[PDB]
Amino acid sequence: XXNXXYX
Amino acid sequence: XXNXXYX
Amino acid sequence: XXNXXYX
Amino acid sequence: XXNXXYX
Ligand SMILES: *[C@@H]1O[C@H](CO)[C@@H](O)[C@H](O)[C@H]1O[C@@H]1O[C@@H](C)[C@H](O)[C@@H](O)[C@H]1O
Ligand SMILES: *[C@@H]1O[C@H](CO)[C@@H](O)[C@H](O)[C@H]1O[C@@H]1O[C@@H](C)[C@H](O)[C@@H](O)[C@H]1O
Ligand SMILES: *[C@@H]1O[C@H](CO)[C@@H](O)[C@H](O)[C@H]1O[C@@H]1O[C@@H](C)[C@H](O)[C@@H](O)[C@H]1O
Ligand SMILES: *[C@@H]1O[C@H](CO)[C@@H](O)[C@H](O)[C@H]1O[C@@H]1O[C@@H](C)[C@H](O)[C@@H](O)[C@H]1O
Ligand SMILES: *[C@H]1C[C@](C)(N)[C@@H](O)[C@H](C)O1
Ligand SMILES: *[C@H]1C[C@](C)(N)[C@@H](O)[C@H](C)O1
Ligand SMILES: *[C@H]1C[C@](C)(N)[C@@H](O)[C@H](C)O1
Ligand SMILES: *[C@H]1C[C@](C)(N)[C@@H](O)[C@H](C)O1
Ligand SMILES: [Cl-]
Ligand SMILES: [Cl-]
Ligand SMILES: [Cl-]
Ligand SMILES: [Cl-]
Repeated sequence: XXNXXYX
Repeated sequence: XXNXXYX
Repeated sequence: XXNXXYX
Repeated sequence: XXNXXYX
């Protein structure tokens, strides 16, 4: 919720 | 991106 | 109780 | 989300 990714 | 929060 | 998650 | 509180 505010960071990015992608996982 | 797939976890939650809130920050 | 006021934060989020998910655990 | 699974803990309690109260905050
Ligand atoms: C996750 O939180 C953001 C930021 O507030 C919100 O815009 C999204 O709609 C929210 O996603 C929902 O809630 C999560 C907990 C559910 O897993 C997701 O499927 C979506 O309903
Ligand atoms: C972030 O990534 C998700 C895919 O997991 C995608 O659904 C969103 O549209 C994407 O957010 C955009 O790109 C990020 C980099 C920007 O900060 C956000 O404002 C939105 O434009
Ligand atoms: C969690 O909170 C976000 C941001 O406020 C909201 O967009 C989501 O819908 C909310 O998730 C719901 O409520 C929580 C309590 C549940 O664990 C989740 O699965 C979803 O129903
Ligand atoms: C909080 O959790 C305890 C232990 O399970 C339960 O006995 C209480 O009913 C529960 O409180 C409710 O749910 C929480 C989320 C609300 O903040 C509280 O006001 C009460 O409705
Ligand atoms: C973001 C980019 C990635 C790491 N290559 C991909 O595997 C993931 C699903 O999305
Ligand atoms: C999620 C709930 C929170 C941690 N209490 C709030 O400060 C944040 C902006 O959103
Ligand atoms: C919230 C999202 C998560 C961390 N990917 C999931 O494992 C948990 C049960 O809910
Ligand atoms: C839960 C109980 C508490 C710590 N006394 C209160 O201050 C909070 C608002 O709710
Ligand atoms: Cl994120
Ligand atoms: Cl996330
Ligand atoms: Cl919480
Ligand atoms: Cl909780």
